[PDB]
Amino acid sequence: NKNSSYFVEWIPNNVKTAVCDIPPRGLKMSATFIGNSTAIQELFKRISEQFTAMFRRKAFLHWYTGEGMDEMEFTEAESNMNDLVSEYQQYQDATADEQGEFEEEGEEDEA
Amino acid sequence: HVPGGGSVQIVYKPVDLSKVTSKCGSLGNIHHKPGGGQVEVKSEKLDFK
Repeated sequence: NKNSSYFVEWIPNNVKTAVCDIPPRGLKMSATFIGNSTAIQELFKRISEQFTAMFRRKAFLHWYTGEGMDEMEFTEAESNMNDLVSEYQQYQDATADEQGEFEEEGEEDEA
Repeated sequence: HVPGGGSVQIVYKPVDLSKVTSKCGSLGNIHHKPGGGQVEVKSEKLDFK
């Protein structure tokens, strides 16, 4: 309730609990956190901007192609990457509120 | 006789960097690739027909 700005609005009741009888040695209680957030889009942006900085100029590539890769293999891994970082931004600022629908236009005559 | 030697030539030659040619991978580019698809295609408006 405190973090309504940081929970996705079309996903109700976001948390999976579990409550084990046995805490770790020495701790009277503990908990493991696990979060899946749109925020991780900053790991993927960071990798892919740093990747493009080596890649677009072809830095160190002879070490990989010299083992037997090709540029294509890089291209298939980049195509996945640009899709996966887009699949984050697709859900960023996505809503529970409904979007409209449209007709076609293109016709005119003298009167 | 006329003494004082004949003539001797110097060893000196002009210099150039020969318009030399190498490889460059970086020179073959000026533009970046367009982005991936940021748009949902799975969503449905749940109308009871």
